[PDB]
Amino acid sequence: YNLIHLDPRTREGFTLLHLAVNSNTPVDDFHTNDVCSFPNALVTKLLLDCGAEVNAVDNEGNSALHIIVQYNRPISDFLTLHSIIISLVEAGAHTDMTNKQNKTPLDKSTTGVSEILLKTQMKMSLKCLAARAVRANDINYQDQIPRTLEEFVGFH
Amino acid sequence: QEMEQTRSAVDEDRKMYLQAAIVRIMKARKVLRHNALIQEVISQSRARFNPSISMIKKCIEVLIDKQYIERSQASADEYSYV
Amino acid sequence: TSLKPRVVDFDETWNKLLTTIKAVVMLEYVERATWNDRFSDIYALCVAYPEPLGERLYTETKIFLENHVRHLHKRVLESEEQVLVMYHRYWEEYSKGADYMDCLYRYLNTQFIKKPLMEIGELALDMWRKLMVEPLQAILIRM
Amino acid sequence: DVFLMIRRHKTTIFTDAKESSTVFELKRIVEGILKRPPDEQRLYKDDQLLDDGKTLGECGFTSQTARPQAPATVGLAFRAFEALCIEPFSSPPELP
Amino acid sequence: MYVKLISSDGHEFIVKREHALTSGTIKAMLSGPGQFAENETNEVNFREIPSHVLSKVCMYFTYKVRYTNSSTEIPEFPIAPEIALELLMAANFLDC
Amino acid sequence: FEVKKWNAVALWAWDIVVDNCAICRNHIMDLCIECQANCTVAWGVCNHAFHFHCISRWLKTRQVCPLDNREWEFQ
Amino acid sequence: NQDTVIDLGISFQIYVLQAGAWPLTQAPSSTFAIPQELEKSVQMFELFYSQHFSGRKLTWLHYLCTGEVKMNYLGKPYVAMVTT
Ligand SMILES: [Zn+2]
Ligand SMILES: [Zn+2]
Ligand SMILES: [Zn+2]
Repeated sequence: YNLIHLDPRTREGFTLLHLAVNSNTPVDDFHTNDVCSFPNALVTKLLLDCGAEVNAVDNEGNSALHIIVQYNRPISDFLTLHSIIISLVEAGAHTDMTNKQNKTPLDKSTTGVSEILLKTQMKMSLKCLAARAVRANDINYQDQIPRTLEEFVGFH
Repeated sequence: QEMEQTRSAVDEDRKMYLQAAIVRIMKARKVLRHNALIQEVISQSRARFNPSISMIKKCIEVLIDKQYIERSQASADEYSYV
Repeated sequence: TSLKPRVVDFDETWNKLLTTIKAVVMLEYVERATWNDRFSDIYALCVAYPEPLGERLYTETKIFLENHVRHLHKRVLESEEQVLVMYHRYWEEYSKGADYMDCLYRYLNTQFIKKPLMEIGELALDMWRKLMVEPLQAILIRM
Repeated sequence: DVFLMIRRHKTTIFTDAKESSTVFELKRIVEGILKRPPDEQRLYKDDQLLDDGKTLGECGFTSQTARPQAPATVGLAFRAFEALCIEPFSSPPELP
Repeated sequence: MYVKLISSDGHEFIVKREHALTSGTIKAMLSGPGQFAENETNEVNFREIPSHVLSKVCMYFTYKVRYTNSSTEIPEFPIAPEIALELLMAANFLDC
Repeated sequence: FEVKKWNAVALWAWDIVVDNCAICRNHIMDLCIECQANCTVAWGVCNHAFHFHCISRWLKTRQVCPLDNREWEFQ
Repeated sequence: NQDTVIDLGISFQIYVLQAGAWPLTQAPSSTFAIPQELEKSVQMFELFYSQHFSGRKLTWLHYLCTGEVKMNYLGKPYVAMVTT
């Protein structure tokens, strides 16, 4: 908790939970290559219930969910892929965020299984659909919406 | 009938485990003779079934068709992979 | 009007809200139209330009709750013979009032408090704990 | 299932119904939720009346047409029948 | 079992109580002195949102109640370009 | 007719459309027979998902799907 | 805990079993239809399993599940129970 409340970001913007759900996380070639495997379903849950910001944003724009749904070993590593997506979504992840390329986690899902799991866990809301329609239609929302909702349209 | 079905399912799982054991041993050795490979396969599978030599030789013959293990050009006794 | 962020006068809207939340936390009668109107009042206070009057609304609600609990405490101390019955009656009233206040202040709890602070239901229960039962703890325990 | 937006001037009603059902059930639903006798409800779907016993699937709207997203409008009237004066919705503010 | 949702422009949208409890603000409006209206109607007075956006959120209540399991696929919800940014504030207020 | 009280049994499984790698007859969660002692999964256009090592060896043998007579294509 | 009051009309007890662990299978090609009086229960449990234990599919075994029956025509002589 003490570390995760310092907001530790790497040079690419990965918070301490982006790395825990990332396949491309450097594990040392020495004896840590065996025990320490990333993405980890237990490290992600430990960070989540130790107070990690699940809606943290990479410098590229990807959230913590845009990275796990890009995992390239879905069927081989279903138990890790399933339990992480379960943990993030019920830990507060917003399964509609758009990165700086304006892509939802379903759009940034290079896997059918990740799409199926996310769509199973995707809870629909009219705020999300209305924000998607506002962003997609290029409606000028500045100074016409609540300030707290300006961010909400911002990550859609 | 269900007893016979179970006693045939154990034979199918026995064949699959024998093939897996042959492939694992031939990837841990990369070359072995028939007389040594049969004994190694028998010794590896003892906590499970005791395998009849006909079953091991049938599995090692059908793995040739799948190219997991191949006979060396020197003699059919020698074995290799491809 | 509509849900566009307005520039609301905090004094008049907060006075109307004070009337309705006093009549709510005292379990008096408020018109259903008035209650649904003060949801709009809460929304307008938590959204208005140029500065969102969310923290001011939270502070004013906390001050009103403190004053109300202090008034209840003083009346209960005045009724020394039936301190116990008065505490029960005013606790039932204040519990239902805190529940209805957490209902009415749902926008603060969901958009400002949770995004630190404590929700209005939790705030009301905490004010009751720190201003109604903890001061006259000894009298209640002994009786 | 078929979802309907039964309109009567200002009073708009959102009702779920089954394709294998009659407009008898629709009239009973609207009189139960409108507190009216179950005979003055005269539907005016696209300005043409429909029989009181025929199924609403055959009335012109199917399950693939009156989806939940855009329910089919069913105008309504009551005996004093009254003229169809279905008020339109509020005008949206110009363009995005 | 049938709540009424009066809009700012007079329109009264009647939708099921189970349908209109998917929004947090209506659930809070019907929890408290707002429940003391009775008359089986349990009306709520939305003095803010116009008629078209209230109709769209009622259609969304129906759409979410229908497609909540998502067994195979949920079809797209047709937000009009003009109704967005006015349904966004409405869906924020209602916490849909 | 009606049932007053009921008792049922259900066999839950993962929602993946593919169940087993029909080369080594192994489940896809664990590793292939070549790969058990020392893996990714290769899909196909015909909804045929098998082990990467098994698919590589099979295509090294022939360009035919193990179940039907179709040309193997990657994803 | 659901919004509407759910009238199952049943005391639903189920054994949710791993597919690979148990030696059971849907070997028969029977297309047995779920009875309508408990189809509500099976649909409610499908919804519950999708809600909580998501990502899993249920293959119901209709030839290992038993339940009591109501005899409204045979003469109501107490009760009896058989398999589905
Ligand atoms: Zn492998
Ligand atoms: Zn394989
Ligand atoms: Zn194929």
